[PDB]
Amino acid sequence: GVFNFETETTSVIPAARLFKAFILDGDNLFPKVAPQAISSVENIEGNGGPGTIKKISFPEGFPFKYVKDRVDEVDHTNFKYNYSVIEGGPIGDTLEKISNEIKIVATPDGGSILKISNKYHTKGDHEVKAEQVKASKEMGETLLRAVESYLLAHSDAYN
Ligand code: NA
Repeated sequence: GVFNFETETTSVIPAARLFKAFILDGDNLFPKVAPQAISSVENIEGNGGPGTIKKISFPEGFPFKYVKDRVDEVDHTNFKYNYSVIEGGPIGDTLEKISNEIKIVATPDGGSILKISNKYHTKGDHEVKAEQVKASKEMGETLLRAVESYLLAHSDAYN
């Protein structure tokens, strides 16, 4: 079955720039700006669009060793990005995939709002509980703030 979770968060970075950096250039940025969160990102196959598979490895001591994420859809006009966690980490005999949707919208003050949906597709009769969702939110927030700090400090990056 499916467990649906949603959250929103804010950024001080304008939407288009944040989408170009945080969403479209994570493979480069996350290990650079948040090395204590992400040890590496490997592109396994594909050229960036639907179907691209990346292997995201976590540092030693983290709960999970890695996940593989698959890009589902990329909307450059509306700053929407869909991807799924398809292997590793929590994926296995209790959990088939986690499908995610991110949308970034501009705010009049020159920042943005990120709207995030996470849909857990379980196998069998298993509950997706609060702690698991909190950890994913914490990871996302950490990555966002690290990219935000980098973009504030490197004004010529991603214009
Ligand atoms: Na704002």
